[PDB]
Amino acid sequence: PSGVEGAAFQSRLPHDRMTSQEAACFPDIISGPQQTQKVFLFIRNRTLQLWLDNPKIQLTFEATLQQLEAPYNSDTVLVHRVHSYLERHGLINFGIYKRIKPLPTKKTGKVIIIGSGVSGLAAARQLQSFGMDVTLLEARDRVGGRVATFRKGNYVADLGAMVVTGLGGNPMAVVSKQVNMELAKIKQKCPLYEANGQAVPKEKDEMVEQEFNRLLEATSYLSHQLDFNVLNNKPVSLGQALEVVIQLQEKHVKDEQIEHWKKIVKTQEELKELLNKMVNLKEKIKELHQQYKEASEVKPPRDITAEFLVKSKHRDLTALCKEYDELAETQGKLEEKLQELEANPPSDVYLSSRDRQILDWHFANLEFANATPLSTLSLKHWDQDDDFEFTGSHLTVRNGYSCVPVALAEGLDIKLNTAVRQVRYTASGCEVIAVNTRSTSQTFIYKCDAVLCTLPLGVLKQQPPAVQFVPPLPEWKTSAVQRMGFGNLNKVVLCFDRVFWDPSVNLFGHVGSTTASRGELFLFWNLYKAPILLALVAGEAAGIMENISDDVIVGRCLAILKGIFGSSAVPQPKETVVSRWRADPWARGSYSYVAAGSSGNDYDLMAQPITPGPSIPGAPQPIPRLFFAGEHTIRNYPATVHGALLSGLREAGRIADQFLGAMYTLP
Amino acid sequence: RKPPKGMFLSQEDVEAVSANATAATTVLRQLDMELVSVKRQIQNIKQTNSALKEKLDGGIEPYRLPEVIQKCNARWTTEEQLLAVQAIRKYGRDFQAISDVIGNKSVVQVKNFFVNYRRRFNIDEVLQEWEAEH
Ligand SMILES: Cc1cc2nc3c(=O)[nH]c(=O)nc-3n(C[C@H](O)[C@H](O)[C@H](O)COP(=O)(O)OP(=O)(O)OC[C@H]3O[C@@H](n4cnc5c(N)ncnc54)[C@H](O)[C@@H]3O)c2cc1C
Ligand SMILES: COc1cc2nc(NCCCN(C)C)nc(NC3CCN(Cc4ccc5ccccc5c4)CC3)c2cc1OC
Ligand SMILES: COc1cc2nc(NCCCN(C)C)nc(NC3CCN(Cc4ccc5ccccc5c4)CC3)c2cc1OC
Ligand SMILES: COc1cc2nc(NCCCN(C)C)nc(NC3CCN(Cc4ccc5ccccc5c4)CC3)c2cc1OC
Ligand SMILES: [Cl-]
Ligand SMILES: [Cl-]
Ligand SMILES: [Cl-]
Ligand SMILES: [Cl-]
Ligand SMILES: [Cl-]
Repeated sequence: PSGVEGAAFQSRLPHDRMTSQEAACFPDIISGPQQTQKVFLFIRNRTLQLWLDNPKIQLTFEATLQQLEAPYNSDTVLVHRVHSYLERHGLINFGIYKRIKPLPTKKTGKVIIIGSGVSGLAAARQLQSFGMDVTLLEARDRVGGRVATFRKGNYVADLGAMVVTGLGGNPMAVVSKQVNMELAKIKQKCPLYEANGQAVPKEKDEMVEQEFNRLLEATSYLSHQLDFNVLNNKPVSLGQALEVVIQLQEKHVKDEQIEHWKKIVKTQEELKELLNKMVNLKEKIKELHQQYKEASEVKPPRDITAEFLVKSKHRDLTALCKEYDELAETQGKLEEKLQELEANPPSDVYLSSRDRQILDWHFANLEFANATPLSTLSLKHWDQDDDFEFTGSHLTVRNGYSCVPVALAEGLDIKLNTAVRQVRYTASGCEVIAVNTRSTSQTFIYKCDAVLCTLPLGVLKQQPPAVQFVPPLPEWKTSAVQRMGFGNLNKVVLCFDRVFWDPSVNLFGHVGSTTASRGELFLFWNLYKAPILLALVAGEAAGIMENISDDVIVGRCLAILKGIFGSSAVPQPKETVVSRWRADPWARGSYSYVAAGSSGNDYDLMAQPITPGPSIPGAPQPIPRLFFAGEHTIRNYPATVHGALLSGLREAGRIADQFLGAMYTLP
Repeated sequence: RKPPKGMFLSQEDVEAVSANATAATTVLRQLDMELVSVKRQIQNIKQTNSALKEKLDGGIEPYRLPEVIQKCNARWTTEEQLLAVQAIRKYGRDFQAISDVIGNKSVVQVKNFFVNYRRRFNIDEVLQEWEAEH
């Protein structure tokens, strides 16, 4: 949409309905009369609009009231409650703005945030926004986490997140207005190139793309219409479902061939029955002709029984000659049905080998985006967040995506080289115990009212534990951690002397010889107007590749490229880097996925805070102490930078509601 | 409701390719076998049909006799009556045969003939004899 209605959409909200959060903060309104609902919505959409029109500076309650026009201007408590909800929950005055109102000189509450990723950073900066006192502990020697930019001389290449997945509804839009990110549209033309280096031809490229597409629609059909989601005792993968679909296409190709060849026999059997009738009929003809020849030896004039005999045989023989001409008309027909059927066979096989390999690349591309083997994805649920797509074109960050965390870290208390080891949460508050990464027996202790954990799902899954929780996390949380998936995906950065490839084109594919190696350097990206190529390792390839040397990997890279641009055109590279995200012990993979066995309901479980039992027995229920953020905690926007950011915003709101109170929820 | 157009996905089929680790491979070799049978059975009948075509070779051209092109006639000659009684004896009621044999008579004329001469050419008797044989 646009106007005020656009501001809603651009804040991922429905312009014409109150959300669940709104209901819960504004029960008086939503259970109210519908006209007050419209008013609420207006004020909301309007304040959103003001923030969006200019997000480089704080939008204050006064500025807001100033720019509302009555009757909306009238109810100033409403306008206050609304402005406060939005601020708290991160829909306005998020990111990097100039402050108008000055910071409370005295702070309230203390929060320790584990991890200086985007989720972490975003929460920090909100909580400090709100007067809490915040410290981040970060295991690495740098801020952005899985936003991780490579930099050497003027070479610049992301090993982490690289792509903004479109600005329409994406809070990163706000962030690019605030930081200088130099965004860059990505040309979606993607050329494929089989093992040898021959461009796939436009005929096949399209046959197979369409078939890929049909095969997915097919799994969906299999899933929803046929309920094919449990098989034996276990849940079905997207991969299994794809096998099955393909096996049934192979079956129907055979079934077709059978019924066609059965049409040929049944036709041949008819021709045989007819050629039999015809051979017997020529016999009776032969006999009658002799008989006539003989009876005709009796010369005229002759008695009438002799005349009868000549005339009668003559008749009989022409009757049968006629009958045989009919049967040999039929014969010429039956022989036509057969040149027709032998010329019009059904198709020979379902997919050729060149076809099935090219299709494997489409599967690699998907393994790439889900950062996991298709055999691990939930059939029902792998795509559960696809409704939440933004709009506009995918972009990249010409100056390196790191520019964002780095910006967000201004002003913030960060401890680098500080690995959290244990997290203690009790009714009275919490203690976090960390160490120095360098000298790993130097020991630190932070006491706080609340911990925000943004440790990666990879790290939470690590056996044995990188981080101990005291007391241990309840079964409800640990089982969700066990069930969610945490995949993997790697990059190879090739830094070049001179651009040697079509610069008109950002990307191009390499088709893999086996299915087993569909992910292996299956795709190449060129950074906009810059002499660098990246090569991607996806699916089952990612894991295996980690455990193979860099020079080998760069080997295979140069090869594939020589095969495409020819041995003369492909230099040794100046610099190379190879990601290994699963080995990275502060990450232990790339990002979450909805493993078969899980649902998006697990993302919600992952986000629920923990509330320790009471220290003294029969003292009352504490307040919650241990909060969670990060990409693996946001059901509608997993595995992205925008969703990490949103998760932090969220938690910051949750924590502030809990520790500063939420005045704005009162009639 | 509808699979993509030309993808085939029966309930029944699915349960078959799934209910064992290799049931796919079973189903697909079993069709591959049956396909070979049916392609062989075609080979048999081609060879049979080709041999039968060798036996017909020449058609029936050596044996066809030119046909009596002849205008019908009001008048029954004695020749014609005697042909007719004999045709009746050989052919029973098949009137069209009888008109071919006689060659100057339409099928109507023939049919009337059965009626006029019924008494004098004991046509009943004649027919009783043709019946008693066939
Ligand atoms: C290869 C790859 C490509 C990606 N591409 C995209 C993309 O193109 N677009 C997109 O939108 N998203 C992408 N993502 C995802 C994106 O990077 C993440 O979703 C987001 O950065 C995660 O943010 P986070 O703050 O939840 O986690 P993190 O950034 O992992 O932050 C958590 C922090 O915890 C720290 N930590 C770990 N253990 C400890 C400890 N014991 N003590 C203290 N600190 C600890 C880590 O070092 C890290 O800094 C990609 C990820 C990868 C791996
Ligand atoms: C039901 O129909 C389809 C649905 C699809 N749905 C997704 N969702 C991806 C996000 C997964 N979400 C579970 C995290 N992707 C498709 N696949 C594509 C998405 C575009 N990409 C390009 C791309 C590839 C990898 C990316 C990695 C990080 C960030 C952005 C990336 C963008 C290739 C795989 C896709 C395809 C479909 O049919 C053709
Ligand atoms: C059931 O019908 C659908 C079919 C669908 N088919 C595709 N194919 C995408 C490639 C074409 N594109 C370049 C225009 N994508 C869907 N969705 C896109 C939407 C946005 N993209 C962005 C995206 C892309 C890659 C991501 C990687 C990691 C995490 C998140 C990612 C998000 C994902 C797939 C999709 C959706 C459908 O219904 C909801
Ligand atoms: C070639 O690639 C695409 C194919 C695509 N095909 C469909 N049709 C599926 C109908 C079934 N249903 C799950 C919506 N929809 C796409 N996406 C839209 C359809 C409209 N909806 C609207 C919408 C938008 C935001 C929403 C927020 C919360 C809840 C629901 C929401 C619904 C968003 C996904 C789409 C996208 C593609 O983009 C690359
Ligand atoms: Cl690092
Ligand atoms: Cl780095
Ligand atoms: Cl597969
Ligand atoms: Cl005579
Ligand atoms: Cl507990």
